[PDB]
Amino acid sequence: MLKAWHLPVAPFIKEQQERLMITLWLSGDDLPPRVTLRADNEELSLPMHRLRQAPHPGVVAWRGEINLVNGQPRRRYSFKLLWADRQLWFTPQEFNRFPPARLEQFAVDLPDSGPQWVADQVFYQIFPDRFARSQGSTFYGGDLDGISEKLPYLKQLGVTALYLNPVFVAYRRVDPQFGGDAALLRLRHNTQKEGMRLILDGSVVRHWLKAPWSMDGWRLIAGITQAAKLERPDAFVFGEHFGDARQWLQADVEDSAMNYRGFTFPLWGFLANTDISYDPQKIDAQTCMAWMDNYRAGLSHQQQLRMFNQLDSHATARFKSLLGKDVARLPLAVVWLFSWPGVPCIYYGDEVGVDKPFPWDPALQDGDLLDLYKRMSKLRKAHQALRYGGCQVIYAEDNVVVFVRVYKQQRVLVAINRGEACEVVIEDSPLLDVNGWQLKEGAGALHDGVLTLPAISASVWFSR
Amino acid sequence: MLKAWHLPVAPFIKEQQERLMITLWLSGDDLPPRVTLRAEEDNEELSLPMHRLRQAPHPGVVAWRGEINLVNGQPRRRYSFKLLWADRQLWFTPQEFNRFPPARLEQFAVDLPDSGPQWVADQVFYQIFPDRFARSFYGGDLDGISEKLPYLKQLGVTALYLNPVFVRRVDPQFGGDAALLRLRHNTQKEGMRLILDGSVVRHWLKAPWSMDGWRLRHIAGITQAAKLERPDAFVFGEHFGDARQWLQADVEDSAMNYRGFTFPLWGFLANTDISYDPQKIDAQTCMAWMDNYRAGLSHQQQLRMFNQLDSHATARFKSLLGKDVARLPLAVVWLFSWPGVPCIYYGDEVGVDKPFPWDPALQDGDLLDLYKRMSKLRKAHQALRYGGCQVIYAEDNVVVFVRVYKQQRVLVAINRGEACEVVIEDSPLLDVNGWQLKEGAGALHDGVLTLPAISASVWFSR
Repeated sequence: MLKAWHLPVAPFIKEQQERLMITLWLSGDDLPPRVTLRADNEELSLPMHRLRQAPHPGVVAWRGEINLVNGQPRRRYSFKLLWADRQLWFTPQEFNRFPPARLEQFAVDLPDSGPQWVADQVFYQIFPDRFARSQGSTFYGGDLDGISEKLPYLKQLGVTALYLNPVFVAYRRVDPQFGGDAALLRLRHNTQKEGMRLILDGSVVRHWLKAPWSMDGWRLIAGITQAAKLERPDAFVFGEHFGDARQWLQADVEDSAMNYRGFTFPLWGFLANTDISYDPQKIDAQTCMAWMDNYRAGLSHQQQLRMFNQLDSHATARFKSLLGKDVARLPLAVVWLFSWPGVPCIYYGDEVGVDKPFPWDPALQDGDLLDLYKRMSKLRKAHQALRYGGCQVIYAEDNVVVFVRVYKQQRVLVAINRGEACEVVIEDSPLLDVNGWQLKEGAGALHDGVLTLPAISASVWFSR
Repeated sequence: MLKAWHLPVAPFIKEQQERLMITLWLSGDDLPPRVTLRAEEDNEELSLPMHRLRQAPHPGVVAWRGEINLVNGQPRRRYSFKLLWADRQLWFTPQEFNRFPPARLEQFAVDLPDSGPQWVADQVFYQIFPDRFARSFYGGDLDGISEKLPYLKQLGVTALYLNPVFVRRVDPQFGGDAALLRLRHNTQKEGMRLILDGSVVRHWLKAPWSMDGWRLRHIAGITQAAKLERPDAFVFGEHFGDARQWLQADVEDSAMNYRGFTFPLWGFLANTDISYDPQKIDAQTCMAWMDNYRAGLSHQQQLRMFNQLDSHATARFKSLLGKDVARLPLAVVWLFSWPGVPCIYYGDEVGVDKPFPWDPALQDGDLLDLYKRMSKLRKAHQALRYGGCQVIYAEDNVVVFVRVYKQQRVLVAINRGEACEVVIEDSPLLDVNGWQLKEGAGALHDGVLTLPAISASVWFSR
């Protein structure tokens, strides 16, 4: 049977001078004697050649290249496999018998003018009134100076970036109940001292990106983003879209979006049987991964890496409550939040099991859930594949999802099981052709092509 | 098994004051107790409750109705259907059922109000390369085109597309600007539209030129300027690839529908593509391809898509068919029946595969009659101009779809191979008084379609 592999990341792509080297892996019995790379402002049919060296047993590699001197920075491409009498397309969504949509090709941004720092962050979203008062009707009285005082707690959590929502009285002034502008200036100063980024909910845009405010970005069209980039070239401008944000992302009017359609609601469906309307969902692993892969396909690799992933937000119920009787699935969602492409965003209180003022008393905190959050941010800070890697789903059937993050030689294997304990046969795969695997999270077992997965579990292996 | 029908056209939609009434048809054994109309989308996704009607519109069909308030929101009304059971949900979309939510830009869509060029759907276009058409360099000129306007009227043409015309200045080898002005006056007297290939945008839509449109953010400014001078200007682009991003942002009115019509027919009928790479496309894949493209377009946009078998940038379709040239009348029936406006490339109607053959002894007379017959059928039946389109059957060699408009139905059957017979499922879209065959030699009889070899047949509901 014909198989193919390509991820818009090393080892499948490589820049060399002004040339983007692209590699396709194939396997099967009736291999195409020709493959063309379908890719300067016009659609081109670029020739590929077959390499002499098999990259993996039973795999032939084809290589082509795009000239980067001329063209828009977003490099779109797909693979046109050619036989004597027919053709087949390879895309981010497997094979296609008819041409893929232009906006559903593989894509890499070269050169990349997006905010390079976002992929390295772990964001924390704060509703200031309920987080921390600095040492009422519905004003609990927490403020920004409370946040400053809690910067050590968040540093220990793995947090590197704060997202404040709300901030302003809604030209633009910080709410006096949060400490006013003077408290915000202190919070900027203190997060800089801790190496933490700071993002505010919203030329007003340029003013708060100016010194001495020097905010790292805005949560909000293209004119706003362009003005934001003029004041601060690495400003992060992202949108809160509950629906399909792809049209905005595909026109580059925002750097990223809070990825409800591409991450949150698929997991609400697969893990909590519900959706944004609290209508019932009966979503198996096949459908969840088709959904998530279909959304991703419209995004360049760099865009995917900046997508804002969250289990819940100021606008939704807490995910822990949404799981209801199936609250044991919550750690599965935490592993997933930190291992899927994009930047994890923790809604304040999720890490201590809130389901309402933050419980600073350690006896009202779920310490095991808190430990898991610390472990995932550590694994993510230590392994480039969880921050910069491509993502390929290996297995999606009923209760079990298995995908691998791919970056240079590094592989991170993730196995998610929402149901009873089981064993799952994983076909031999050249993406999984490694020395061995080190189990670093979870209690699953990988041995002789077989995954042994405990009931209601998530497991992470790293290639050695 | 669950079945569903909806086309963004009457009898499924109907405007009433400032409300858009939407109807969904369902059929099957485990029907959803609830259905939600998921609408608006562009600003504020809304969940609108639908209720069930007491009258079955067709045997075995339950109807659900909801409504969108048209007072607020952008003119493009996007929606889809969220079928609800106690434990699960299912989406109904232009591409049938989906287990997860459809893309926002792949929902049903109607333009209300429709500010696009409403006259475009009523046209039959004729694209001329002026040097090879008619002398009054082979030496053809625009005054030659004027002299041949009776011939083009007899063909059924109602709109001319000149490519090229300019050197900007009208090329002097064609008669210069004066010959084009006479062609504008002569085509206006014949009621024919005139589109030129391209600030200069406004100059040619202004008097005394008063052209009907142009062939081309940068495009958005060009389109914005054309509409300011002439609100019914037709601004469309020549896209060989996927034009959806430009159309879904309204920077152009329409596109030369290579991705959505031409190349699917090249694959299915002529086994080739724009690169002349081999194509092995059966009816299932061709119809999935063509329907996948349309789903990214509103109904009004689809009716304006520029359909073509070939053009100045391509080989003639008659030659691309090669040994399979008997399929050419199939493509002509399809050109005039698929959603969009047909564009005839000069000489296709007389079998050009090079100066135009004006000697009736060098013309394919039978192919000419078919063009005449199809343009008369299109001009006489609104469903072929304003109707929705539902693929009924698409397997291997046979394509069968229906155009739907109010009570009118047009059934089209295409068979690229040997004579065969086909079973057509009962469909509430084909539940009609009876069928009148008006083109082709197919036969419909008690659920059986008998399709002659390499043929296309058109029936009309009576």
